[PDB]
This record gives sequence, C-alpha cells and structure tokens, in this order.
Amino acid sequence: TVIKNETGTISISQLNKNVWVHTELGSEAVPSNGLVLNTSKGLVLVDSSWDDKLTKELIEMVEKKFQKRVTDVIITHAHADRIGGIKTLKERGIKAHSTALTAELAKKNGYEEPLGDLQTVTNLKFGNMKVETFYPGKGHTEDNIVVWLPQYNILVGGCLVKSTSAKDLGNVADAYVNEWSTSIENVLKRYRNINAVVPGHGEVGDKGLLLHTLDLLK
Ligand SMILES: [Zn+2]
Repeated sequence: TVIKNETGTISISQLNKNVWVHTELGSEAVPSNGLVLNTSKGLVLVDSSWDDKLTKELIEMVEKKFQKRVTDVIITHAHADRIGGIKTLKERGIKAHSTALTAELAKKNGYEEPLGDLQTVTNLKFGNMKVETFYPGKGHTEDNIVVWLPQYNILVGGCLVKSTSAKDLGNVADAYVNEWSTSIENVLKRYRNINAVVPGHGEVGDKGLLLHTLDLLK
C-alpha cells in the first residue's frame, strides 16, 4: 500500500506490518528513500528529507496517518537528502540520532547538529521495534552508516548502496571510492542472512544490490 500527497512529492509505501518506506522528490525531481517505523511508543524515521519544508510535510503526513508522534530519527550521513530537515526535527522535539562524525560534518556543511550519540554498533529499541545502526567504514561519505532491523532482516543501505537501474555512483566529491568496497564487504560479513535491502534512492531489492554496487566500484 502506497500513500502520497496531492503534489506527489511525498510517498509512503508499506514493506510490512510496521515498516514503511518514505520517498521524497527533490527538485529535475530527485528521489530519496527513508523508513517509517510504526511502534507502540511512537513513529521512528530512518532519515529526514531534502529540506525543512519537505521534512515537516513528511512528519505531518505520518503523524496524521498513524495518529502518533515521531519521536526519533536516525540520520545516515550529513548530506541534504538525509539531514536537510534537522531544524524541523529539533523544533518538534524529535531526537536526531547520528554518529559523532556525522554531527561534526553536519556542522561543517552548515546544518544544525544532530545528537552524535551513535557508536559503531548501536542497538535501539522503540517499543517492540528493534533497530541496529552500524558504521561499516568510509564509502559514499566518510560518515555513512547502515541500519538493520533484525526482526525483519531488512537492511537500509542509504547512499552506500545503489539501486538496480543505477549505473552512476552519484556525488563522489566527498566519497572514499577505494574504501567503499571494503565497507560494503563489512556489511556483507556482518549480516549473513539479509532479506530486503533499501537503497538510498530507487526500488527496494535484496543482497544483490550490494553486489551490484561492488560491481559499479570495480
Ligand atoms: Zn550523500
């Protein structure tokens, strides 16, 4: 099931019972994927959106939809599509989780600072919903992390993972192209039984998306 806005810029699609994928188009419309986790104690998002207007609109949508508060957001890296709505998060009392490095880079890029609480391996539980954040090393950016939902074996790769039709790695000015391969290998070694994989943008797939990205990096 999918739910969008009248303009069509914001869409939310259900993966399973309590897991949805939020997608926003940043204008040439450029999409960005994130997750919406419906828990017994509120809504949790994996990544915000391009800017504050889109992020606020996204939050307004899911809150109206599930009739609950978005309590936390996990930021996967310090770029606009991930941390663009940080000001909106902070003004609404939404906890913006991130690694210390992501917080450092957010500041450098002119964004308000996220919590910087996430360690290399951080397990978070919101109600019955379990979430694991993992820093696999440098790739798309120096700070990129992945998110794992152990109850569903769902992997949110962020921009470290490209979609099936993607033949372009995207912006590599802040990337560590050579190390990117080792980082993907660390994700593969850590999670031996992956089901669905959500790329930074594009359609949800499986472990084959990680192999595809390694192919592009060759
Ligand atoms: Zn980026």
